[PDB]
Amino acid sequence: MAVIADPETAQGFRLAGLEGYGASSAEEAQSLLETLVERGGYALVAVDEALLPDPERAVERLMRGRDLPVLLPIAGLKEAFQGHDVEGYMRELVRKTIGFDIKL
Amino acid sequence: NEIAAQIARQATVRPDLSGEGEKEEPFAVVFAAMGITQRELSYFIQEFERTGALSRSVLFLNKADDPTIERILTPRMALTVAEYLAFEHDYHVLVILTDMTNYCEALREIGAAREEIPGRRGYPGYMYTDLATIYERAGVVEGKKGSVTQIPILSMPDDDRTHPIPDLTGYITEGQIQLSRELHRKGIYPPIDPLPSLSRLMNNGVGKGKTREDHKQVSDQLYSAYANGVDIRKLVAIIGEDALTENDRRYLQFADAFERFFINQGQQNRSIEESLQIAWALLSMLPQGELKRISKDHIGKYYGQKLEEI
Amino acid sequence: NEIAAQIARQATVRPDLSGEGEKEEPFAVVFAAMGITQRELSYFIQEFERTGALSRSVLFLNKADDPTIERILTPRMALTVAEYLAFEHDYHVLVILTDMTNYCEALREIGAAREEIPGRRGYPGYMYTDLATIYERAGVVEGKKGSVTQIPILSMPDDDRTHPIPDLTGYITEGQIQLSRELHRKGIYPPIDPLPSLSRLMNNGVGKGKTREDHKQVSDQLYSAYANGVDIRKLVAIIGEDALTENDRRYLQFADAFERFFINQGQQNRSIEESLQIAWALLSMLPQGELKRISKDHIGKYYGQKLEEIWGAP
Amino acid sequence: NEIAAQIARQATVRPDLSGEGEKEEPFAVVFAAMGITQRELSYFIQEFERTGALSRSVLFLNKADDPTIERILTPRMALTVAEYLAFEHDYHVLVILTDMTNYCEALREIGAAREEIPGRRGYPGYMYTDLATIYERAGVVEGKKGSVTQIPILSMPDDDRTHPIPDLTGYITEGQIQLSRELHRKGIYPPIDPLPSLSRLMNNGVGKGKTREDHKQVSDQLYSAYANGVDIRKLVAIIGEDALTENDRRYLQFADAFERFFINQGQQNRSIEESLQIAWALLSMLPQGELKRISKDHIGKYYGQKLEEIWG
Amino acid sequence: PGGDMSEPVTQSTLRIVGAFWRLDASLAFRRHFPAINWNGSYSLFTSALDPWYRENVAEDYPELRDAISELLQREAGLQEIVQLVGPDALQDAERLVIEVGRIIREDFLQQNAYHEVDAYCSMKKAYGIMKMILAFYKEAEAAIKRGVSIDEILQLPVLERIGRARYVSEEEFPAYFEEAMKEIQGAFKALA
Amino acid sequence: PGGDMSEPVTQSTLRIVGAFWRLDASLAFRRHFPAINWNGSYSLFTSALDPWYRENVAEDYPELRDAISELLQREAGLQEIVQLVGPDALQDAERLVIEVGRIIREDFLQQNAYHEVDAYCSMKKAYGIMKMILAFYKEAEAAIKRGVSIDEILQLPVLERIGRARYVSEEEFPAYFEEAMKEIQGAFKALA
Amino acid sequence: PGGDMSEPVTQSTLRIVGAFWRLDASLAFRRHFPAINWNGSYSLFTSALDPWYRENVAEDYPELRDAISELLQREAGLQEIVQLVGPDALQDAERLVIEVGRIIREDFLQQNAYHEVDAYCSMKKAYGIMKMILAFYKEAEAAIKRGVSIDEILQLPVLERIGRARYVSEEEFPAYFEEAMKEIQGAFKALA
Amino acid sequence: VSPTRMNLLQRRGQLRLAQKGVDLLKKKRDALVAEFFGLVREAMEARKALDQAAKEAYAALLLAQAFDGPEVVAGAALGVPPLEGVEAEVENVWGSKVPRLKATFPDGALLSPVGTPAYTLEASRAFRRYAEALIRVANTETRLKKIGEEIKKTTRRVNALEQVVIPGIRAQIRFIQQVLEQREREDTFRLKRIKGKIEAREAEEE
Repeated sequence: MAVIADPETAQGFRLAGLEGYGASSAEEAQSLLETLVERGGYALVAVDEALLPDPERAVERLMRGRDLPVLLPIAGLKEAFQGHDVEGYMRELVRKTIGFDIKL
Repeated sequence: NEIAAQIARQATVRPDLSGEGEKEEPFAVVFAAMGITQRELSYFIQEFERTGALSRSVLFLNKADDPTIERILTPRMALTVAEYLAFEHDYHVLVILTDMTNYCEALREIGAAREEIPGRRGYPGYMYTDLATIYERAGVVEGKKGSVTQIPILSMPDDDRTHPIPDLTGYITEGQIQLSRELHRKGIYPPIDPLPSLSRLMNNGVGKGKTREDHKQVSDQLYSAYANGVDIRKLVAIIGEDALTENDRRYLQFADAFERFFINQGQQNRSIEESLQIAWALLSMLPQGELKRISKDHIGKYYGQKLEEI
Repeated sequence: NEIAAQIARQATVRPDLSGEGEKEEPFAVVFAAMGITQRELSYFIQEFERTGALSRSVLFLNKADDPTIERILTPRMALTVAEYLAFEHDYHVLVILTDMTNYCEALREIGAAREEIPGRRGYPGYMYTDLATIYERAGVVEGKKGSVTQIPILSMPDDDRTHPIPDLTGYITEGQIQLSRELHRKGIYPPIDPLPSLSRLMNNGVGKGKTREDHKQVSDQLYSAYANGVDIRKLVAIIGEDALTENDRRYLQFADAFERFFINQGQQNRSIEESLQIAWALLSMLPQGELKRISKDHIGKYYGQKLEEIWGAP
Repeated sequence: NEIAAQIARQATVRPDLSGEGEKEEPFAVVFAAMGITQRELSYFIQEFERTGALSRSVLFLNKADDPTIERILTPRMALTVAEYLAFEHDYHVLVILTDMTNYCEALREIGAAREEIPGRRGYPGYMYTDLATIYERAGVVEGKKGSVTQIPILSMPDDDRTHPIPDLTGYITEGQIQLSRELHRKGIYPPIDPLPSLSRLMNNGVGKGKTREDHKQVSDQLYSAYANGVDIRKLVAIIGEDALTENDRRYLQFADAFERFFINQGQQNRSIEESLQIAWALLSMLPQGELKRISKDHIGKYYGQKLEEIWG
Repeated sequence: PGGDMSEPVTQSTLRIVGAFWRLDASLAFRRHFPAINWNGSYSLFTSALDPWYRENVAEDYPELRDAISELLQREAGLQEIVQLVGPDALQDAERLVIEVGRIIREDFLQQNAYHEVDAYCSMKKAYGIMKMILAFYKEAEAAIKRGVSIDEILQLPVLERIGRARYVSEEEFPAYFEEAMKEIQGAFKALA
Repeated sequence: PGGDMSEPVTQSTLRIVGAFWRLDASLAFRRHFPAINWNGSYSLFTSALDPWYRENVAEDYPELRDAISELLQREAGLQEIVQLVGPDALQDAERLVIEVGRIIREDFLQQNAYHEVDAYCSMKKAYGIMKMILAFYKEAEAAIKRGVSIDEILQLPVLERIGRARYVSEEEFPAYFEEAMKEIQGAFKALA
Repeated sequence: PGGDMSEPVTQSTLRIVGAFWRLDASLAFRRHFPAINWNGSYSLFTSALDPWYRENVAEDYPELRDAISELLQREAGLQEIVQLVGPDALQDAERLVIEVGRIIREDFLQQNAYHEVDAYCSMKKAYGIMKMILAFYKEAEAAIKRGVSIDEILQLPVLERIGRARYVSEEEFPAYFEEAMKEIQGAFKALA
Repeated sequence: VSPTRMNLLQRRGQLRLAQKGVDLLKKKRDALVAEFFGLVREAMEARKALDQAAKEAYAALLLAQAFDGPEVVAGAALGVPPLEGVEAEVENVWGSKVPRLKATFPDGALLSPVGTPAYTLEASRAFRRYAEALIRVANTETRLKKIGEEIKKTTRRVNALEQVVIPGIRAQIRFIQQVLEQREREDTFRLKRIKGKIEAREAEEE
């Protein structure tokens, strides 16, 4: 697979043998993500939430008819150490795919 | 009926804005009720009494239990009185025919009694000619100060605009005002839907010396913007996405504010200046990036209003 | 025609259920046939003679090539005989009228022959009144022990219930029993579809002291459960068997077994107790407590039996 | 009118295919026009002049501004001439009745003036018999060289095939050629859609020793494949093209290639062999095993050719 | 007139005939012949003729005919959903029913009145074709329940044999029928 | 003829009658009686009858009636959302308005024609029930603003008081209404 | 009556007229005038006038007219796919076709009979507008093939010149057309 | 379309089929919504597990970088061969294919477990289980997104039916009914005329 996050997280993922890229800003990470998608060897690309909140803005530029190289946002290790907002993410996801603000 | 009563109460000449500024010419309302119930009759009598509009009014009131021929003769009497007043005493007469559907039902009954050749849905084949002999009596005559104006209210059966009654009436009259049932469901009064409504003589009745100079351009812009909002909200239903281009959301908000403030006016007697002020306040769209259907330099004179109401 | 013959040779009164035990209450069937073919005539004669049901029946058989005035007069003769028997000899009379569509067509033709201008949809403008004068001769009279019961049989011309004949018949009569073409072509006889069927006077003739304390609730539960089974049968075609909940699969099984055993009676003569037993066995396929239209008392008294009446022990 | 003029210009028998192998005289044309406008009349006159067929064509012209009751006599006189020529002078006569809708209009006018008990849409109840007395005058007679072939033209009012005029005409004649407005709007000429069309005498004239051994089976296979393509178009109108299988995609491609190549031909004159090879090139787009209506012999003999091999 | 079956002559005929063979222009346009509208047709002689069928065709002929009619009814019921969501939205069993229905329509109900062999068909040949089709249907449903795909089932050459069955002459039909039944059993044993 | 309001008799009738009480069998199926469908039903006599209501039952009656109608309208407008997802997953304010709509349906619109007391209801008794319902809605809206759970409100002892309100006799209703308006205020005051 | 084109007068008229200018209520309601239903309308004089159009307007005028009609046909066809799948989920070429069809409608087919300039349009002005639209379409198609996103194509200021072309007086139009041609060239040259 | 009684019956049948299809699609959407609301809870569980795994992985990274030089851990990351042995089987959900990820993560890529620095093994195992938990989260998210897209598609179909198919069929039905009723009215008028003429021509002739 592949991971796009801060260089610390990229090094940590390379420590487990996974492709990693260190990026500080959204444009750099998206630019390298386009080339990574063009490579297509890895079946999954992980991108930091504080780096790219919505990687869906880049998923569809390439891989127009194919979805095998799936991608998803992830909480970066800096904020993951503090804590990830699971419930807010779930609410925004259900709103994004349904759109009715239905919870509890 | 409520809209008819409101128009009868509120209708005025407005000669002060006119280029030929003068003391108001005599104005009168001839009201013809056809096939009306006792409840509606009480409503109309109370409405005309409570505001003194009865003094400048003549009422012809045919009840639902009256003989059917009197419903045929009622618009004849009303228009005879209107023509007499307007073209022999220079009155500006406004004529209101409460329900032409009842008149057409009476005409169908009479025609079937005479065993005439039928029509599209049992109505007489000559119904167009009869409705024309009623409606064509309105107008303005060269060399005479008076005028006759007709507002025939009719109930479209099953809201079908292709029914013979509204079809022939539209074939005769210069436009139509169509009430929307959806706007009625949303609690808006008067529930006039501007998209299917049309005034044929409008384009030569507004401008300099009549209303205000920006009237036609403002109307064109309002129609264009409301149409854009409606065609955005219709595409939203098919697409099922609130997430859309930013400028589209400006028109959806514009459409909602338009329906809730401009169309929804209750019993308010808005002047043409007040209505134009409300319209310009509603024109909170971009001065040039939007508001581009009609080219106008009246933006520098009227734009920038901040929706403030009274 | 087969259902008409079966009802004619199976219909009976049950004075023992009312507690009267009065078999002295006579029963007769008046059978009026209108516009029938020689095939149908032979079938009816054979059916009435082979079982001995003729001995309590009067047959007014009008053939398709007989005069149409005879077709118009046939239900009048049948109802005159029925009224005479019921209200002068205390007979319980069942009158079967096949086919009312033929009668309406004969009425239309005779009206056209008398140069009468037809009314709505090309039928006579007085067809409602004529059908009323035919149908409303059934009833029960205060002070008399007889009765007249009518089962008109009419073929909807294009399976259209908006057609004047079924429409006016629905206006005049108390409900209808609708045969189903999809049930018929699946091999189920009699092909009676319970969902569009309705008996408007049913709730007055069932219950404690008449049929049984559980009849109405069992009927309601059967109706609701069959409707659920049918719509789940439609849904399972797209979403698949396993995607349904367990109770949805139970509803599927219930609908299948219902069509197999309750509706698909064949030429059996089932007493009301047999039919109620079969209904309870079918409802026992559904979990206890899912039967919401039925009181807990009846559930405790009757729930639990399994399908043995029709398969395994006929 | 263009299709009728083209047929009159190009129509010919093929004695070499029928084994007769002899030179044949051209058709004599009897042209009966009822309520024809000046545009259509000028078009027909100019076409017959350009093709040189006026010298062997009898013309009965009833204009749109001519009295309408003459339209009752016009086709009867035209067919009297046609029958005389064919069955007493061995002429092969092609009869074109330019608009039978106007004839039925005149018939309705006369019937309503007489208060005849009408059929549907106010046309007289004897309209079937009256149209039959005109149509049934065509045919071939035993022991006679000549023949009468009728190609009436009628305009269905609102493209309604169930209208009384086309309905009775279809009940009388041996099939019909129906034009499609959808094909015309696509720019396809001639806009003949084959599914509502029909020829009842087609079996008599085709087959081994007449045109070719594969004619009937090729026609049946074309009909089946085009019907499948139309059904798949209706399905695409719901599920979208990308949701199709590859076989439905093949049938869709066959349908639109059929419309654009087999039907759309312009003013060119195609021999039956040209049309048959175009049909086989179209059928080669489909899998070989799906030509269920064609015998394996014809498939082996003719399957494989490509449209681009016929024309560059 | 116009194909309007609600016309008084057709309605008057409905009420006196024991069989009704309704034609539809939809099948005639497709050149599917005899073009009998199965849904709109009926016969009131099926019950009375059963003893003759048992004595003269086969003892199980009425059951086989009823099974074929039930398959056609199921296909008609599933077409309501097919016209709604497309044939690919169905499960394998329902899509198998659809495919068996079109197989029935194409190589049992079709009959070329001009083909020298197909123009006539004896009762025993129709019985054999029905038996072949229903044997294929039972084996295909069994294979579906064991996980075989429907698109795998549709490629069997025994389907081609079933389709070509109707063009086999009456004299040599029994051998063809026995061979095809053996082929059905062997193909759905080998292909699971 | 089959419930089609577009037929000529219904169209002619609705053009002259002042009220339409669209009795519905769906409500009767769900044991809602008198089974009047509050949607698709109307009355044109409210505006003219308003002064009589203000004089004879209470001055606030038209506004209270409008409030009840608005609660019913909101319940109707949330029906598609509560259909797509169950009421438990619904938002808290939407849950509250759904529950108050149910309360209205069960305790004000419902009426037992065979009950020895509930068969008849005076104008003042209906006014008292409506005022109790709006007091409950005001208090519950405030409490939801201040963070109590909807499932706590849905179990308050005042709910059975409001339910039993319509079963009290006419002469006993005034004191019952007074003490119930005391109890509801006290209960919602006690909550956090 | 009721806009029904099947009524006897319309149908008896269509048999004799050479041109059929079908107006549409849907276009008239939305103020899209002249409101000609270009799909339902037809003319039988189009072919016979071609030599005059070639001699008096432009040698290639019939080809421009045919290309405009083909673009309208493609747009009308793609409207169904737009309504089925949604305009978002179809390729940029089809979006370009849709937008070019919209441009054709609103800037060439629409005409204000009350505008002091737009009320009349000469043949050469119409030919110039058609040339503008088709040049823009071909250049935008090349840009789409060149990897340019349709978003910036739709944002080009040249669309304003194209839209305002019809309000240019007959005297000024020959120079406005030249500058519009040069601007169309320069804009899609500037995309690089 | 041709207005006839048979065509009117066909239109009524099509209307009934459309209404039944609306009901069927609503039932399908109900099933889809139940599955979707199960999957949302499952994905919430997966995301919480991912949160914990990321927490411990970052803690291990920080501790390793404190107790070992950045060059050493970078060289250890270089030394391990990349775990590129990944694949996604095409899981089929509701007739739609989705890629379902699975990772082998062979332990043969671990170099000298007893020779590595003190916290390199802990960081390696923490990041390995973190990566596989991330793959679990990705599987949950793709399945949930596919179910949501299917729900949106069913909603599109239901809305399209109920809004433009059924009303159009109803309008066609009423149009055909009006045409048939008009033809019947014309027939009645003609019958009246001919009855009057029968009576008149009999009356004067006697």
